[PDB]
Amino acid sequence: TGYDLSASTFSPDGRVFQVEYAMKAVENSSTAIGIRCKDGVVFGVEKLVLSKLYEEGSNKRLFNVDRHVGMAVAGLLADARSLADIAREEASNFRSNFGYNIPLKHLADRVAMYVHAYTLYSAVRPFGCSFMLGSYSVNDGAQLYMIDPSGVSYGYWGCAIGKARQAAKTEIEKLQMKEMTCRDIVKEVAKIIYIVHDEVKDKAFELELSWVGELTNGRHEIVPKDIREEAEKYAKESLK
Amino acid sequence: TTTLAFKFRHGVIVAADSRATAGAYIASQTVKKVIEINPYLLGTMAGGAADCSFWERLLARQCRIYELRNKERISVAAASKLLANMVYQYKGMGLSMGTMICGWDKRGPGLYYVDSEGNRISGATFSVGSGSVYAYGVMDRGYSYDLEVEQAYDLARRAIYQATYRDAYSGGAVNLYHVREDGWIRVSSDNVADLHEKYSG
Amino acid sequence: TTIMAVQFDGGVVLGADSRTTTGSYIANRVTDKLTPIHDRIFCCRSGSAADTQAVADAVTYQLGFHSIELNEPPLVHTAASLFKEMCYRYREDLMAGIIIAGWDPQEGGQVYSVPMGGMMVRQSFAIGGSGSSYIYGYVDATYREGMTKEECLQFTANALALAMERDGSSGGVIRLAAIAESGVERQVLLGDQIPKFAVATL
Amino acid sequence: SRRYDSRTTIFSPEGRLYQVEYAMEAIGHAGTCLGILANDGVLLAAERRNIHKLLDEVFFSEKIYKLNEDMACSVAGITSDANVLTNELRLIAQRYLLQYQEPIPCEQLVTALCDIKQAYTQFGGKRPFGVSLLYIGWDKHYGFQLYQSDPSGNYGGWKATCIGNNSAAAVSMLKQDYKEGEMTLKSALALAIKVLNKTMDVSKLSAEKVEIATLTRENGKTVIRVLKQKEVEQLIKKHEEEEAKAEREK
Amino acid sequence: YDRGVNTFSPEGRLFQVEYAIEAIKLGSTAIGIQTSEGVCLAVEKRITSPLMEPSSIEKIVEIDAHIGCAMSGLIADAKTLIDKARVETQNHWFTYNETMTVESVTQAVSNLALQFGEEDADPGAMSRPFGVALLFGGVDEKGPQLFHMDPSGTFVQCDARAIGSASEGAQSSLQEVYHKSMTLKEAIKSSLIILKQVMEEKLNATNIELATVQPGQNFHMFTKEELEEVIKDI
Amino acid sequence: NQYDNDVTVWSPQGRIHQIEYAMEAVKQGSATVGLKSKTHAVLVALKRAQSELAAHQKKILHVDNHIGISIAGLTADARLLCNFMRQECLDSRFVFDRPLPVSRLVSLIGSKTQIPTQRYGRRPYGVGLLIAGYDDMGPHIFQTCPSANYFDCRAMSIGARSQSARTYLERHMSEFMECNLNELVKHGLRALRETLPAEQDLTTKNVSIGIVGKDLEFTIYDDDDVSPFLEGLEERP
Amino acid sequence: ERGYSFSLTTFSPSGKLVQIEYALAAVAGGAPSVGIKAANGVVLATEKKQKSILYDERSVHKVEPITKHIGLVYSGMGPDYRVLVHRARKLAQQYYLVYQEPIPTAQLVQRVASVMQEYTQSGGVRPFGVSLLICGWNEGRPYLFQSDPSGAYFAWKATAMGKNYVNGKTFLEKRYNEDLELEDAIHTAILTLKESFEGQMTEDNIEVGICNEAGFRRLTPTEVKDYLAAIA
Amino acid sequence: TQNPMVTGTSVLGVKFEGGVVIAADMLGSYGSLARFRNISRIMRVNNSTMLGASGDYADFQYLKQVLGQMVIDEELLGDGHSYSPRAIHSWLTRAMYSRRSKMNPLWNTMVIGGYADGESFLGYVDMLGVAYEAPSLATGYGAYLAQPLLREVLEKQPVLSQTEARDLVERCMRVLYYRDARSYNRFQIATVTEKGVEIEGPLSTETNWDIAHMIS
Amino acid sequence: RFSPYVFNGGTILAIAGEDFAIVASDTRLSEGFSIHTRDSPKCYKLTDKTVIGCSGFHGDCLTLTKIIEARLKMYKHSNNKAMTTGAIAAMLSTILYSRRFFPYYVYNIIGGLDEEGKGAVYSFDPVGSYQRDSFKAGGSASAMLQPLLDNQVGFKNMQNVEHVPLSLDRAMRLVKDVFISAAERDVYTGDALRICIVTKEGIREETVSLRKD
Repeated sequence: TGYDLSASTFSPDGRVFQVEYAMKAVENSSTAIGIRCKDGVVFGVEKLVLSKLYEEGSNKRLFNVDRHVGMAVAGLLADARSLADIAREEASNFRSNFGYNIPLKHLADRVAMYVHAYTLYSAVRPFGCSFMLGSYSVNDGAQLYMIDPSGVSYGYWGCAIGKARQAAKTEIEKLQMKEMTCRDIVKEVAKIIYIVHDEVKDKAFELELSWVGELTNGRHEIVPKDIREEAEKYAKESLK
Repeated sequence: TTTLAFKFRHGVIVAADSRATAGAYIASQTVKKVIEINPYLLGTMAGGAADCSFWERLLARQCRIYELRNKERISVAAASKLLANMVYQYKGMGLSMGTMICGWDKRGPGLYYVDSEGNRISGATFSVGSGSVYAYGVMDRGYSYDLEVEQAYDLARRAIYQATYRDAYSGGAVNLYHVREDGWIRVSSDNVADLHEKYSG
Repeated sequence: TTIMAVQFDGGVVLGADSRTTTGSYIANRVTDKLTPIHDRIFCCRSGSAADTQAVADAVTYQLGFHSIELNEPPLVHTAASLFKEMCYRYREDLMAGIIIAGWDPQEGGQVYSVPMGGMMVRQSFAIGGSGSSYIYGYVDATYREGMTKEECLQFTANALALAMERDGSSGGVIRLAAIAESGVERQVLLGDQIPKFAVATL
Repeated sequence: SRRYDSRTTIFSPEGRLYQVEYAMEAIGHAGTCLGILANDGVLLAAERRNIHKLLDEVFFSEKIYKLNEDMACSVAGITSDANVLTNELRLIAQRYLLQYQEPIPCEQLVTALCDIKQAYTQFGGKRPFGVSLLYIGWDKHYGFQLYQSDPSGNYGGWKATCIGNNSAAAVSMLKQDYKEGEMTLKSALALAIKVLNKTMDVSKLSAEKVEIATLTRENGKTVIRVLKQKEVEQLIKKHEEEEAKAEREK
Repeated sequence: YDRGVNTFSPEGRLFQVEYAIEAIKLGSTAIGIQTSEGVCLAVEKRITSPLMEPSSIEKIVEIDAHIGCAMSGLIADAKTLIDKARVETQNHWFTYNETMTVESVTQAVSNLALQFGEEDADPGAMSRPFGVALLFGGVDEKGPQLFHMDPSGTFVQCDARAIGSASEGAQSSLQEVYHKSMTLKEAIKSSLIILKQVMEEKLNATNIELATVQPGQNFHMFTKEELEEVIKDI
Repeated sequence: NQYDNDVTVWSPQGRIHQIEYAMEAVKQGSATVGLKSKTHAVLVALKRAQSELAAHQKKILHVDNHIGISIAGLTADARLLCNFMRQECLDSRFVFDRPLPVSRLVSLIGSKTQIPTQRYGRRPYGVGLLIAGYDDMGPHIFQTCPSANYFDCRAMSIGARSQSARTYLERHMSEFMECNLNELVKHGLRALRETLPAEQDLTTKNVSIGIVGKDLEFTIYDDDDVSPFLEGLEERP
Repeated sequence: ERGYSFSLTTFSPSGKLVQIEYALAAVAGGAPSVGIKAANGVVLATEKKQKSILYDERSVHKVEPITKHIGLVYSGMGPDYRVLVHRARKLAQQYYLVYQEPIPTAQLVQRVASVMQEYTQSGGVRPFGVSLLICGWNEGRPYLFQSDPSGAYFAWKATAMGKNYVNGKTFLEKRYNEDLELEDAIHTAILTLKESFEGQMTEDNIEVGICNEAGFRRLTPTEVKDYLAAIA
Repeated sequence: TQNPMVTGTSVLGVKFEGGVVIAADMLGSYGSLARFRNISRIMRVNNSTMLGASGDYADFQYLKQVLGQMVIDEELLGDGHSYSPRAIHSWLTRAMYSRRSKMNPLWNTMVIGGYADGESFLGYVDMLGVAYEAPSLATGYGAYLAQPLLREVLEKQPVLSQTEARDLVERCMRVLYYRDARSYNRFQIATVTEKGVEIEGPLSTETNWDIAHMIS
Repeated sequence: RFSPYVFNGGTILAIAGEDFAIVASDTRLSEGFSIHTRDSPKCYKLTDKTVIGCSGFHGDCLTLTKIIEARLKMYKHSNNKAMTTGAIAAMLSTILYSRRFFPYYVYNIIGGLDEEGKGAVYSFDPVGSYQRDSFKAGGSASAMLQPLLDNQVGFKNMQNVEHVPLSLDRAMRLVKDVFISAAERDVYTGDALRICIVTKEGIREETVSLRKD
C-alpha cells in the first residue's frame, strides 16, 4: 500500500509497481512477435480461441494505424484498440500538418510520449498493453519499433511480447534477420510462433500474420491467403 | 391582421380576423388568429404569425408547469409578466410579435397586452393589427362596461367587420371568443361576406 | 516587391526586390524579401509586410521544432505544406504570398508557391508580388528546362530587373540566393551590376 | 484521492465541526484582543506576542487594521490569514461605497464577511480561516457599534468582548465593571487597561506588549487614533496609580 | 470516504444501489393497481403527530392530466425527479402536440436515474442515486398503464405493485386477491382493503392518500367525502 | 484490500477488479442467446421479472432498422449505450446516407467503453450487449462485454446458466449458417430452452426475439407473435 | 491534469499547522542566512556550501534582486526559491506597470505573503520550504523583512535563518546597534556568518547583497574578500 | 471563404454504360490572370469515386486533403467495405452545408462521379450546398455552354457508349475553350469504370478558326 | 458579399380528401436562369400515412428533410410507435423556429392521414407558423394555384352549386390540370410531375409529363 496504489508515487526505493503490474498484465497475455528484415517487417500474433464459435480474424491484435504502419499488440485488447486509435489520430495530424506520411521513428516517439504521459497522474492508470509498430519507406527502409506500457520505444531487429517472448527471441537468434527475405521470414515466423505456442497450455489457437515492406509498395497489409496456407504447412512440417 | 379585446361586467370578449397575408398576397383565409393557451387563458397572434404562435405555445407550457407546481391556475398578470420577460430577453433580434392575453382569475376579468418590444400594459380595451386602428373607432364608440353578452358579441363582430372592410390586410372571417369565470366559449366564426349582407339588410 | 524563383538540376536560385512602400512612399528601400527557413529552404515573401513577417517567424519556429524532433533536416515539400496550412487557416486576415524553394536530399531542388488564399503547388519557375504581372511574357520566352546554376541566376536577375524597373512598387536592389548541396550563397545586385536594358529614346 | 483527502468540509458523527473547534482552540492561545463601547467612542486593545528587540516595529499597528473610512478591525490568530481577510474586507467595503455613495454599514460588512467565511467552511475542501475578528465602527443607523465574529461564520453584537487567553475571565471583568450607557471614554480606557493587565497576568502589563486604538466621532467625522508609546506608558502609570490607591484604601 | 460512488461489490453489483433499495423498504407503503377501466394509486401517510397538517403530507403527485405518481423513500429527493418528469412531459407536448406516453415518461425518468458521481460530468450534477421507488399510473393510447420505477433504473410495467415498508408479502396477497378482469371499483376496493390490513396504525381519511386515472376522466385525487364513501363499505 | 475499491488501480496479478465485477454482473444478468445464418441474424432473450406480476421487462432494444441489440446487466447503462449507438447510426445515415456497418458500430462502442477503464472515478458500463445486424457484408453478431472488449461470434449465450446454451451453440455451429430462418430461430429457441432447467418451461409470455434479415428490417417479437415460432417445440431435454 | 481541491495543510486538533512546522524544520535544515539593518541601508549575507570543488560555485547565484531597489536571500529549498522569486519579480513588474512607480518593499512582501497564504490554504500544493530575508530601499529609508513559510511577515532589524538560527539571533542582538553604519552592518553580518559557518568561510562561499539609497547590488568576490580581510 | 482568389473554371461530366467520364481544364486563374496552367482540379477519392472541382483552388486543396485523410481512415479500418459514391456525395453535401451555415463557405462547385455495384453515379454539389444527381452535369459557365448540349444529346440517346461520351466531352471542352475566358487549350480528362479510376494526363482540343477570314 | 440563400424553384400542392391525401410537385430544379435536372421530386414520404412537400432553397430542403427523418427515427425509438400527422407538423414547426435567426428558406406542406381516416394538409412558412387546411399550394406558383383550388375544391364564390366532397379521381384530375395550367405561365415549374397518394392502402406514386420547356 502507498507504493503500489497509483502511478503518481514512488516506492520507498523509487519504483513504479503500477507499471510493473501493467508489465505483468502484458506478459500473461498471448504471444505476439515482430521480425524486421532488409525488405520487410512481419508480425505474427497468437489468438486465443475461447470458443470455436468465434470468427477467424475476430478481435485482431493487428491494427493498421497508418497507410504504411502496422501495430501488433499484446495485453488488454480494448486498451490496444484505444492506443491504435490514438496512433492513427497522430498519423492523421502529422499528414495534415506536413503533407506526407509520418515516419515510424517520430510516430513511435510521439505514441510512447503519450503512453508515458498517462503514467504520471493518479487520475489515470498506465496502459495495459505493449505494441510493436512496423513500417517501410523508400529512403528509410524497413523499420520496427517496440513500445512498452511504460512508454519506452526502441528499434528492434526482432522482438516478442507475451508469455514465450524470451523463448521466441532466443530460438530466432539463429536467424540473421537484418538481411533476410520477407517471404521466407514469414514462414520462419510461423515456425517460431508454433514452437513457442504451448498446445497443452492453450489447446485451441489461431495465428494472425501480416507484413509491410517494399513488396507491399510501402503500404501495410495482411498476408495473402495462399501464402497463409503455405506458411502454415511449413510450420506444421517444422513442428516435426 | 386585426385582433380586439375588451373586458366588461360579464367577462371579456376577444375577436379576430382570419386573414394572414404574405406581403401583397393572401396566404390563407382560415388562420386561427386566437390561440387557446388554456381552457381558461387566451392569446392572439398579430405581426409575426410564427413568432406569436411559438411564444404563445411556450407560455402555455410554462403556465402548465406553474399550475402543476403550485396547485393553482396561473394569474393573468403573472402570465403576462412571464411572457414579457421571455420576449424582452430577445429584444432587438428581429422579433415582431404583439398580443393581448385575457382571462378570469382571483381578481375577476383581466386583460393585459405584451409585444415584441416588451411593452406590458394592462387595460380595459385593446386592439392590435393592421386594422386595429379602425377597430379602435367602433370599439371605443360602442363600448360599455355594462353591455350584455349579446351586445358585446355583436359590437365585437361589427368592429371586426368594419376593420376588415376598410382595411385590406384584414378579412376572411371573424372568430369570436367569450372569456368568463369557467373559461372560454367560441361564440362564433362568421364569414365577412355574411356579416356584410346581414349588416346591409 | 517582386520575387522570382527557379529550380536548376540539383538546387534552386531565388531572388527578391528590395522595395516596400506604404503607398507612394518607400517604407524600406533595401528590404529583404527572402528569409531562410532552414539551411536549404527559403521563403520569398510578398504582400502585407507584417503578415509575411509573422508567418515566416511562426513557420521557422514550428519547422525548427519539427526538424529537431525528427533529428533530420526537413523537406521542401513539408515546409511548403506547412505554409499552405498556415495561410489557409488565416486567409481571412493573413494576406500574403510566399514562394517556398530550396533543396532536400530526397527530392532535390524544388519550388512551390502559396499565394494569397492558402494553396500549394510546385512550379519550375515561381513569380510573386505586385510587380509579378509584368514579367510572365519574359519568363515564358526566356526560360527553358535544363538550366544550370549560373544561367538560372542570370535569368532571374534579368527578369527581376525588368519587373523592378517597370513596377513602381518594386525597386532599389535585387537580392539573389543560390541554394544547393554546396550550401547557401547570397549576393546583392545594385546600381551598375543590375542588368539595364535598352531604352527607346526618341 | 479518497484515502488521501482531508475532507475538512464535511460533518462529524456527533454534529460538531472539528475544524472550527480547532480554529477556536488555536485562537484561544493566540494573541489577546479586546473591544469596548463608550458613549462617545469605541476602544480596542490588542496584544502583540512576538516582541523581539530585532523588530523594526515601524508599522502603526500589527493586529489592528482600518477596514474603511469609518470602521476598524482587530484580528486574532494567523496574521497571514488576517492580512488577506483585511484587504478583502477593505475591497468589499469600498465596493459598497462605490455602489451606494455611502459609507458601508458595519453590520453589512460583518454579515458579508460571515457569509463568505461560512461558505468557505461549507465547501471548497480547504481548512477554514482560523482567525477571530472584532469589528468596531460608526454608522448612520446605529453609530458606535462593535461585533465579534467566529471562524465558524457566526457573529454577535456586543457592548464589549474579548478573545484570546482567559476569555471567560475577561468577559467576567467586563460584566462586573462595565457601566452600560454611562461608560465615558476615560472609564472605558481604564477598564481596558484593567483587562489587559488581568486576562494576561503572565508577563504583566507592558507598553510595547500591547497596542491601543480609539475610534470617535468628531464633527460628523470618524477619527481612528492609535495611542502612541508615550500614551501606553501613561495608561500604565495611571493603572499603577489607581491600583495603588485602591489597595491603600483597602 | 474510502469507498467511492462508482464501486461495485465482489459479486458484481453496486452496494450503494443496494443501500438505496434498503432505503426503499424504509419508505412509506404505497399500492398501485392497473385495470382495464383505469388505474388507482394509494399510499399510507404515516402521520407522526396530529399537529402535522395532512394537506402537506401527500405522496401522490400529478405528472399530467393523465398521469399520477406514488413515491416511496426520500420524499424530499422525489420532488426534483417529479418536476423533471413534468417538465419533460410538457416539452414533449410542446414539441409534438400530444400528451407524452407513460412508458416514455418512465424511460426518461430512468434516464435521469443513476446519473451521479464525484468527477464524471458537470460539477453541478447529482452525487447519489435517487432513493425513491415510483409507481406511475396513467391513461394513454395504450389504455390504462402502470409502471414500477426502481431507483436502479430498471423500470418495469406492472399491472399491480406494492412498495415501501410492507412491500413484500402485501404484494403477494394483492396478487392473490388480484385478477385480470377486475373493474376499477373492484381494484380500488382491493387496494383499500389490502392497505387497511397492512396498516401499522388505525387508518382513516387522514392516514391515506388515494388517486385514480380513468380512460375518460383526467387524473382525479379522492377527497375526504369520497374516501369515506369508499372506505365505509370496507 | 485496496485493489478493488477503484478503477485506476493495478492488481498484482494484472487485472481490474471493477472489470471483474462488471463481467460477473453481465453473467448475473438474464439469459440471452444470439446467433446468425448466412443471411439472417436473430437474438432470443428471456425477459426476467421482479415478480410474477411484472410483465417481463424487454431486454432487446431497437438501435436501427438494420441493427438491434440485447442487454445483460445494468439497464440504465445499457439504455445509455443504446442511445449512444443509435445516435451514431442516425449520424451516419444523416452524413453518408448509408446504414452504419455493424463492425464499425461495435468498434465505436468499444472505443467509447475503453475510456472509463482509464478515467479516474469512472465505472465500466456493467452490461453486455449482443448486437445482431445486417449490412453489405451479411449478418453479423457481436458480444460487447462490460470489459470494453468485443468479440465477433457466430452464436453467443449470455446471462446465468448459459453453459448449456453455449454447449448447444458449439455443437450446432457447423449447421447454424446454412439453415433457413425458421430453423435458425428454432435452434436459438432450443438453446435458450436448454439454458433453463427442466422444471421451468420456455413459456411464450416471457420470451422475446429480435431478428434482422437480408430483406427483413430489425424487428422485435413478443409473447403473441413468438407463438408461431413456438410451434412444434420439443419438451425440455 | 486534474488538480486536488482539498487543502493538504489542515488544522490539527491543537490548531497547529504541523505541516508548516515541518516546512520550518526543512528551512532550518537548509543552508543558513543572515540579514541586518543599518541606519542607512540593509545587508543580506548567506553561505553557499556546495559539494567538492567540481561544482562551479561562481556559475550559480543565491542572492537575487527583484528590482533595482529590492533584493532577497532565502533559507531552504532552491526549487521553491526560484519559483517564489520569479513570481515576486512578476508582481513587482506588474505593480510598476500599473502605477509607474517602484514597488514599496512592504507592499512586495505583502504580495509574497498573500501568495504563500494562497499556497497554504489551497488544494493540491505544498507549502513553500523557504524563509525569505528581503532588503529594500524606498522613500529614502531601509527595510528588512522576514517572511516565513507560514505566510506571515515581519519587519526585523536583524535576523538569522537556518541551522543555529536561535543562536544567530541572540548573537545579532548582542552585536547589534541602533545607529550603526553600513560598514558596521557588514562587519556584524560577516562576523555572524563566520561564527556560524562551520568550515572556514571563503569569498566564494560568502555572497552578500547591499541595499541603500543607490539601489540594491551584490558584492563581487573582490570586495567580498576585501571586507573579510578588513574584518578578520 | 470570403472571396475566391484563384479560381478554376467549369467542370463537365456525363455517365455512360458501366461508368462515368469527367473533365476539367488544368488552369488556375487568379481572376483575369492565368497563373497556373498545369494544376489538377480533379481529385481521386478511391478506385470507385472521383471528384472534379471549380471555384477557389485553396478550398479545393483543403477539401481534397480532408477527403483523402478520411478515405485513408476507412481503408485502415479494414472492415471489407468501401464508401459508395452516394456516400461521398452526401458527405460533401453535409460539409458544404455546415461550412455555409458558419458563414465561411467554400467557393467550390463539385461534380462527384463514381461507379460501384454496377451503378454509374454522377453527383453535383456547390458552395451553397445544393445536391442532386443527373446523367449530365456541368459547373460554372459549363452549365450554360455544355450542359445544354449534354442534356440535348442525352435526351436524344438515353444511354451512349463510352467512346461516344468521350467524344461528346471533347466537343464540349472545345466549346468551353471557344466561348469561355477562364478555359485553357489543354485539359485533364478522367474516367471511372469497373476497372477503376483513370486520369488521362494532359490533353488538348482541336480548334477551328476558319471564320476569322470571314470578317469584312 | 456572400448570399446564403438562393431560390431553386419548385411548386408543391396538396389536397386533403375525406379519406385520402394527395401531394404533388414538379421535379424541376432551377438556379437563376439555368435548369439543372428534370428529376428531383419535392415530395418525400416519411411513413405510409404522411408525406412532405418542401420547396425553395434546395440545400435547406435536403437538410430539413434529413432532419425530419432523424427526428422521426428518434421519436420512433423513444415511443415505440410511428408519428401522427399532427405530431409531425408540430415537430417541423419547432424545428423551423429553432432556426428563427437563420431562417430556413423553405415552404412546407404536410400531407397525411390522421387516426380517423381523414385527409389533413398542413401549410407552413420559412419561420414555422402552421395550420391544418383542406387544400394548400405553395412554392413558385402558389399565387397561380390558390384561387383555382379555392374555387374548385372549396367551391368558393359559387351560386346554385351543391358541395360534393371530392373523390380520388376528381382530385387527381384537378391536380393534373392545375399543374398543366401552371407550367405554362410560370417558368419555375413543368417538364414532369410526381404525385403521392396517401391512403389506407398506402402511398401511390404517379409520374406525369408536363410542358417540357
